[PDB]
Amino acid sequence: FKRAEKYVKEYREQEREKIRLARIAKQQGSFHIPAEAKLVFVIRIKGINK
Amino acid sequence: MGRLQEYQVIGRHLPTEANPNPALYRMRIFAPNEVVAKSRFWYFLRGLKKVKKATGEIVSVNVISEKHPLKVKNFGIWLRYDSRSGTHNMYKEYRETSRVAAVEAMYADMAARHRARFRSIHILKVVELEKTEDVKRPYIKQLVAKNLSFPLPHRVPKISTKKIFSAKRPSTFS
Amino acid sequence: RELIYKRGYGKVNGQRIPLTDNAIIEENLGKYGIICIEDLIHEIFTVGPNFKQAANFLWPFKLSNPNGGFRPRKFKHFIEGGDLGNREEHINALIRAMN
Amino acid sequence: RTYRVGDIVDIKVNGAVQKGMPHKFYHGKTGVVYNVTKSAVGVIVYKRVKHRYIEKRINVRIEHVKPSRSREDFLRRVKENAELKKKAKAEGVPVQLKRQPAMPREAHTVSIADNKPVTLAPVAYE
Amino acid sequence: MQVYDIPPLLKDPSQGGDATMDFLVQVARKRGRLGRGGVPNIQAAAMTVVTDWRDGRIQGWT
Amino acid sequence: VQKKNPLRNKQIMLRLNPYASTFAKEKLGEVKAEEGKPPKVPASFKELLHEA
RNA sequence: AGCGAAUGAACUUUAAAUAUGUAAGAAGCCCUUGUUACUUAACUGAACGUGGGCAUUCGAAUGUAUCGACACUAGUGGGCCAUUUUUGGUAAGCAGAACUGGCGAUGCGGGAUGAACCGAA
RNA sequence: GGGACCGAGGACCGCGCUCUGCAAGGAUGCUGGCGUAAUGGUCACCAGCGACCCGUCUUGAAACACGGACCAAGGAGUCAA
Repeated sequence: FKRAEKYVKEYREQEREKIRLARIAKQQGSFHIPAEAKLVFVIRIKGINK
Repeated sequence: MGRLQEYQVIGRHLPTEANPNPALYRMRIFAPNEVVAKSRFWYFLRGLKKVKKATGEIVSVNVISEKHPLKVKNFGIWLRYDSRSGTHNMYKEYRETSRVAAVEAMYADMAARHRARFRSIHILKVVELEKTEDVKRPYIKQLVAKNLSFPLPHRVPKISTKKIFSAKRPSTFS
Repeated sequence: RELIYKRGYGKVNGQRIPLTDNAIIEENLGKYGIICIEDLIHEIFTVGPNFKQAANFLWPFKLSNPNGGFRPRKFKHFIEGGDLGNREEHINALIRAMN
Repeated sequence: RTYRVGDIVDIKVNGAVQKGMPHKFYHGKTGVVYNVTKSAVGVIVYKRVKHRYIEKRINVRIEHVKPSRSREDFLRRVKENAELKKKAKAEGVPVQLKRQPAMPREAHTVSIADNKPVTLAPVAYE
Repeated sequence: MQVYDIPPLLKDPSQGGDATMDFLVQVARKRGRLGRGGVPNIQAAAMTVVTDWRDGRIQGWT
Repeated sequence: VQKKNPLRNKQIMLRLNPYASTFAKEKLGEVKAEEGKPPKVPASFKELLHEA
């Protein structure tokens, strides 16, 4: 119960932190570059012929 | 090419020890989505400079919405397209409402008259013609005529396709 | 979340066991610190050190065909109106249809 | 150059000497020396047929063979890890002794001052 | 919880008997000390915490 | 005996995740943004957005 | 790409695309010392080992529905077509080489039809 | 909110929760007609769609070629060293 409590709080804080950093860069004159993604979901959609 | 949007793409070569704080190039790209706009950026930067996706990074991608999407404008598009003979120049005018709509109108027009593809068309300049005298083509000129008004002869009525049989013959006047 | 909760199966002694209990997560990944579904979801999303053990524990996901189809022709790249290749966040629209 | 039976050699096939040159398949190869003669060296190479590898033995002269350094990276790592492990145990903190693949780049900000971006057309006109 | 995260410890039978087995696992998670099969280095995570306590990385008083 | 989906069955979701009740009651999927006066777009940003 | 670096495909700081050879630790080591008819001016080197440790990430990733050795037994040992790379020639055909894919032992959906097409076993 | 297909197992045990029991380790409750060709099955025919005539031989494969009027009975890797 307490593990799931801190996971929900962390996800909300991580989402808001990306928004706040992008905002504070735009008003300081700079550009905030978000981190490249660490997770990829790969789906195989084509047959194995040829 | 679909419901295009204008994108402001800014990218740069990866910072190194020899050259920190790199060049920071910027382009305006009409793309269907975010992912296409990055790809057209690196394709166009590869032809110009020696900057590719492997040694470069995207700094910002922003959507350039129209200032006034409710005001009718005359647009001028200068473009190059590739045919079997080679590369040619055109300048075409489009009476539209938004800069993206003029680009959609251009892509359908080049596909219709000249069978040009998206991979062969290079858009160089999309310019709003501020004054009426800047319009050069006669098909836009008759649209900007003073006291323009015309009827609509031979208007086929909108009859539902499931109405196979009709009792009285339709009229093409109103 | 939808992939783990709906199509989440575990490798237990070479067998495909559905993740219907928090216990069978604890028997298999409890030494790594993972004791329930939320820790498994946290580990995949926020890529932790035990990602290799948690991802290999999951059986490969048997997705259905997407609701609404792929596209008019799906063997071109995504940047020319196809389906093959990399898409940033449009894979989430694909995953929603295949779930 | 002195060669021993068992080391790893690279075949280059120089065009100056037409004697003892192997086939173009054996050009740019790498194998293990099994026999050393006065002017030629027998090298055991691997060739793939469908799924397996059939070992083939070719006689290559001195003028086309040279030592490699593929192993040299492995021995450079085996001392660098050894000194690092002894130096870590000396003061008592762990150190990542492995090599890890390159990771995705983290987030950062880029200032626009002094580096105002330049707009570029699809083709260059000047 | 504010320093090395540590999602909360499963208490198990008794108190502290098995909780600090789980603490060494969770510290090795946040530090990144695992095994070939991924088994966390509980002992190196423990000596990390003791060293961090000696350096003053964790507050505490009597 | 049969796999019951926690997205559709509320009892299975509470079995796997006891915080799903507190998530719904506290409305943690409907959290409003923090208060604050939003400062305007700088003029240098708009000029670069419409440079060409 | 540059020659506001030098020099001039045969120029280079750098470096594509495309496939390709070899190596990545427990069989490697490191520290102490036993043998040898090999070797060295020599308790010097080369091979095999004894004693301690690196056994918890043990020295990239990903996977692994196991892998190796010996003995024994049956059917096999023909090619056709296509992509790409390459060699030679003709008015045009065409002929040779390497990899890979399809068919031979394969049903199903599509291309009106069907050895060589697309989708998919 | 509106539909479609399915009800697999057979005392209790488990994981849980909206609590005088629950939707939580697979369908029960109430009701109607009939209780016989009614459901079900087997042939014959029509209808919609599908569908080369078998074997042998050659070959990368087809094509050609050969055998085939029909039925009953007999008919071909056995024994010994």
